[PDB]
Amino acid sequence: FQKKKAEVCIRTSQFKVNKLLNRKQFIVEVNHPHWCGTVPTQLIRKKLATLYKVPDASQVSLFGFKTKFGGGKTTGFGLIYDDLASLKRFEPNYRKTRMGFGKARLPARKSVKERRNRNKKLRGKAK
Amino acid sequence: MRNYNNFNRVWKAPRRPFEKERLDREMKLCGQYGLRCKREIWRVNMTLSKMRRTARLLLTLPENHPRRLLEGSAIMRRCHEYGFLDEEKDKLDYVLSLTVPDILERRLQTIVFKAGLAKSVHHARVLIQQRHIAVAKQIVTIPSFIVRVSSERHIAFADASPFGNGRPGRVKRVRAKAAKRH
Amino acid sequence: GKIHGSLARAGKVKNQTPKVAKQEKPKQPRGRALKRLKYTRRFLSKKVHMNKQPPGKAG
Amino acid sequence: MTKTNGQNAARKLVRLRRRNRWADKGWKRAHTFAAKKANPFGGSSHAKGIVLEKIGVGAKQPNSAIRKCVRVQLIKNDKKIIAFVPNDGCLHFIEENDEVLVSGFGRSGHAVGDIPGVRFKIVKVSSVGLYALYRQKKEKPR
RNA sequence: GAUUAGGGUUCGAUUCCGGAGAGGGAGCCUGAGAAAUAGCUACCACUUCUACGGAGGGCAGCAGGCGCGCAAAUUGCCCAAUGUCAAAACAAAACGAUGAGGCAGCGAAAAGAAAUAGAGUUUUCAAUGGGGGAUAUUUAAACCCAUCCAAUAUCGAGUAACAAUUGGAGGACAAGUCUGGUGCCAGCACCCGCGGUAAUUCCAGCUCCAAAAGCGUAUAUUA
Ligand SMILES: NC[C@@H]1O[C@H](O[C@H]2[C@@H](O)[C@H](O[C@@H]3[C@@H](O)[C@H](N)C[C@H](N)[C@H]3O[C@H]3O[C@H](CO)[C@@H](O)[C@H](O)[C@H]3N)O[C@@H]2CO)[C@H](N)[C@@H](O)[C@@H]1O
Ligand SMILES: [Mg+2]
Ligand SMILES: [Mg+2]
Ligand SMILES: [Mg+2]
Ligand SMILES: [Mg+2]
Ligand SMILES: [Mg+2]
Ligand SMILES: [Mg+2]
Repeated sequence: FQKKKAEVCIRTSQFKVNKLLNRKQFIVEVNHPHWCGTVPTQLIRKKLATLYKVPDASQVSLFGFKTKFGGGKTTGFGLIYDDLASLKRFEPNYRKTRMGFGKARLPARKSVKERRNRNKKLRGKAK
Repeated sequence: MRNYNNFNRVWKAPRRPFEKERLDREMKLCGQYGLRCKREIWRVNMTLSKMRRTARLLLTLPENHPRRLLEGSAIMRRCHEYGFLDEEKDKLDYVLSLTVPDILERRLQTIVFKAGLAKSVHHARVLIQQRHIAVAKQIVTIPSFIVRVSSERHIAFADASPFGNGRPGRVKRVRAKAAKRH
Repeated sequence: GKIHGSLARAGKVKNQTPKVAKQEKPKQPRGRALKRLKYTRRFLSKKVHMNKQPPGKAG
Repeated sequence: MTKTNGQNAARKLVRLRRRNRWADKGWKRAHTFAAKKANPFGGSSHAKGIVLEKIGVGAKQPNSAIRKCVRVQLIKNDKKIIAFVPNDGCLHFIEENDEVLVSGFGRSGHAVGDIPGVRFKIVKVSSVGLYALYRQKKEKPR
């Protein structure tokens, strides 16, 4: 054993440019020996930003990772769009909400179900 | 309810549960290979029984038949791959001569005893299950892991284990905390 | 009479059993280590009587 | 002197076998409906009943004891049966007007050896298990 | 599907396909398609609100409730995925509906993998889970698992008390001519048989055997 600062190196396996939806899609595997815990998605986002030279580091989209048994590495899917305005357009709301910017959650669906059943009786401008 | 994930049984209990000849052989096999229960022997029975049954069907089939050239070269391939048969044994009549200790020698509990990484076969089963042995820089925590022939070269201590190049384990580390408060 | 048992005699012997308690006896190993303890005594430490009893009133 | 060949003699062989399977007491019990309509359990297992009274059934020769057993009346069909209470004691755990869970014992309703005319068995009294009360795992409610 | 050398013997309410039904029984309208039932009309059997004039009901949808029984869970979160509908891509003041369907809670139905210790000279040395927790990761959100006890800097086994059980020890059938008690009693025993004052069989203590996170029992059913 020899103590050194825990280094993250990052690798992209099967890369694809998607001219539809305006993005570059791929799976990204992170090797993190001597790391403590799991690498955060935010820290993978900036290091994948430098490797592809994207102008804004927040236009990278990184969702579900699966850490390998035994440790040492993770592997998840990656998305980098041509524009950040294209990111807010084509990403789902749940991946936007995990990036901060996104629509706040609707009222609980059990409430909107009951109100809509109450309005089935009415006719005028009351509903 | 609409779930189509499959599952079957891997072992079978013997007919005649009290045979004094059988009960003596299986206590030797639990001692010479460090086994938890008789059920780990009984799946090695069913693993080898299924090989002994398919290879006995293929000998009913003639040579230069399609189901014997294909799928008879598959069962000789997995014996050579997992160390069940050495490379001279290529005639398919040697699968009918395989024994239960021929399969039990290929478990990761046995090779870690035979390669020399542990003093006893009960030392090997502890060190597998306590995350010390990596087969191909892959920490394997399963004692019934059947080691291939090509995997024998690369069994070593894990790179994250305290016995390898990892951080020191619990009894040193909780002692290193007690010497720190003083 | 003809019958010597009654419903009133239910549980006669179990009530008058003298009620001995079990002793301390530290635990045996469990699981794979108990098979190690079985194997070492019946094979490594040499008809074979698995429970030979000390001599009693039969001789 | 026994059976028939003939390449076109299959209807004779099919009729011959379907009548001689009725002589099989396992085939006939599995294919007639006097089997379940007279079974005190409704073609099922473990029927509940209410304890009516306690009986001492004397053992058959060459044995000599009296077997402690209750007469219960089942709930699903109101059939009175006599059922054995297994262990040393254990009528001390049964009082009258108790609900008891009664299985058969042994031999598919054929009166296990010593006890004459008793072919059922108490498993559970007052919804607590009767062998758990004997070994004192737990005790009776109320 | 289960079992099966071969010939067979059984099970198939149940996920896919088809048929039928929506409390029983009719009869219809509308529509391309219904003899539709979270459509209508009527009667029969039950049934809820009423200010007595009247008005309604249909869980063999999903949760639940009472009964019935030997016998079967949450009045849970969500449309993120799979799809369906449709005037409908996503986004922009600006999120279509979905008890289909997922997800989680209960869940020893049944299946995989697997701890309850190792190593050495009375006496020490190492281990790493169960479990606590995170810069976090998963996830729609949590959970789980996976990864981790510094990366400058993360808690922890000793009676490892963090404690294995369930059935047996005459025979079949593996394992006591051990000790105490009772005395054809109490009970055991699938079958053969045990028990009548020296019980290889009961009630117990010890010690063994078998399977083991399992193991008895009962009823069906195949060999
Ligand atoms: N006379 C009553 C008899 O009891 C039987 O009832 C059951 C048990 O007595 C019997 O249990 C036996 C056990 O006695 C015997 N000592 C060992 C055997 N493995 C067990 O078998 C049971 O347990 C295993 C688990 O390994 C299960 O996999 C297996 O399916 C099951 N039959 O298996 C039956 C399943 O519960 C028969 N059902 C019945 O037909 C028969 O007449
Ligand atoms: Mg580790
Ligand atoms: Mg259908
Ligand atoms: Mg009617
Ligand atoms: Mg329902
Ligand atoms: Mg005695
Ligand atoms: Mg005894």
